[PDB]
Amino acid sequence: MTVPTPYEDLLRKIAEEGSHKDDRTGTGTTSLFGQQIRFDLNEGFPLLTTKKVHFHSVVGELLWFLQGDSNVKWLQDNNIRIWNEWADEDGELGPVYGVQWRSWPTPDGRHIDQISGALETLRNNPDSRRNIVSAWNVSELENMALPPCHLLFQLYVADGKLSCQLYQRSADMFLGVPFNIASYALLTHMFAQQAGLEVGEFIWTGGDCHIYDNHKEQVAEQLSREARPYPTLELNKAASMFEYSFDDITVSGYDPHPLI
Amino acid sequence: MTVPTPYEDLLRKIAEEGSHKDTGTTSLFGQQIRFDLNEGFPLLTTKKVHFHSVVGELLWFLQGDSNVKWLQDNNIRIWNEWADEDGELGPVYGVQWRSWPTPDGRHIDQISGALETLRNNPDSRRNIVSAWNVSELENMALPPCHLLFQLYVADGKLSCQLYQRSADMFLGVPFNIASYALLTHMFAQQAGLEVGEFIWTGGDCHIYDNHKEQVAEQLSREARPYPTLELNKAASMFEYSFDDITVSGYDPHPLI
Repeated sequence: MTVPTPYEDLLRKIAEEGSHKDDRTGTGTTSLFGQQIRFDLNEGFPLLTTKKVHFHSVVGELLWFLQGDSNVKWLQDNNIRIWNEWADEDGELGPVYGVQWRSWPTPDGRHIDQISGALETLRNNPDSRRNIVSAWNVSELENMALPPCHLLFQLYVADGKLSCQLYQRSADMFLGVPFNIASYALLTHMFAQQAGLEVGEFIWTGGDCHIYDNHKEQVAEQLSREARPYPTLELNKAASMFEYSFDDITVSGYDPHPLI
Repeated sequence: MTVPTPYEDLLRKIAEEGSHKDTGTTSLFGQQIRFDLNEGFPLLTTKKVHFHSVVGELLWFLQGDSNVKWLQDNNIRIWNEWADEDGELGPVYGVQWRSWPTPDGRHIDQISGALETLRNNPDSRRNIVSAWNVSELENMALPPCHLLFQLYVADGKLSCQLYQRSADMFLGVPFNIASYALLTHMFAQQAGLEVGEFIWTGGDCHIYDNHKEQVAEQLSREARPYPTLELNKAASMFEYSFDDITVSGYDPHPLI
């Protein structure tokens, strides 16, 4: 009854107060800098209901991040086409997202697995104030098809509940952001579950938060709609952070407003 | 017009709503403070903040040298406990800002990069500076707290957002706010831009039990208007001095 809409509120605020920039290469935006959206994960899985979000794509991109794979193959073979634009002829991206997550290179063999590291500190030292995972490796940036947008996150535990905050440097509010949210919300459910914890909040923090001019009307229509209760995440405990699979991950009671 | 108190606002919310943890703390996670830099420099008026200390740490970050010696000669003791017998910290903040190392033995000057991008590509969405070099953490005295920032320009105004993973609310954060507000003023001045907002975003934001009454007293005081920064343009980012940087119309309540 009046479902919280912190994503739609930001969308709305940017449209009303954002600054307009125009290139003029036909890529006009209105934007705000340094904004935040928070969800209480216990009150529902934050897959938006004011338009449809393709959960299968969310799920599979995350799984692929988690494998440490710079090759787009497994994605194309599950009909996720998101990265296709950026791949070189052999399907390679250079060491984007999951390569940094799983194997940030040391000068000397040479891999730091931030994800195992994060989970282990969850288990042994949940009070840690340095439980952070970063993809923003300044010296590896030149090798990536492009530098990471969702670039760093931090874990936190209070009263047995796991919270996660994301720093995202650039946010296409209409197309990109609903996917980012679902996807880190799911990551945090994966951590909590493996660490034997409950879920707290997902906090999304944005740098340049922009609505493309070419999305003006789609935004006004999304914004004219009433939110429905969020769905609920059905997550089957895989053996480890790296052995989840599409079959473990469903959302139930998902009731999105129709296109467009 | 009232005086905006977003730092105190958050200080009060954590004291009221944070959860107590055992050196015990009370904390909230993922909080945001923002200042409009055109409306005053955010050096707090509800208690005196020692500016010289802020200025010096920053000038030292910017010089990229992680030896403590130059801080000591300028009367700042704040890094002494972390120093080794040689006054060496390992490659903390400024070594990363000025020289994040690459595998071929070269290095990246993120500050000059960031200033370049302001001058030549102000709209970039990748104007980032990071000190969170995961493969270098082993060698630092201490992992960076204020660990990454981003610059953004709109309507000829420079904004800056910082990500700080750990925030000693009573003691550290007032130094951190003034420190980055000043840094953003420096960037803006070297790039011929005006100032927009400084946006401080914290992870684990805490009040130590130790400070309960220091905090309560702070929270009982009425803010005076913020001072204004006086910034004499140096010849470059790396050439500012103490003499270039003062504050005017600073009317704080007393030290706590």
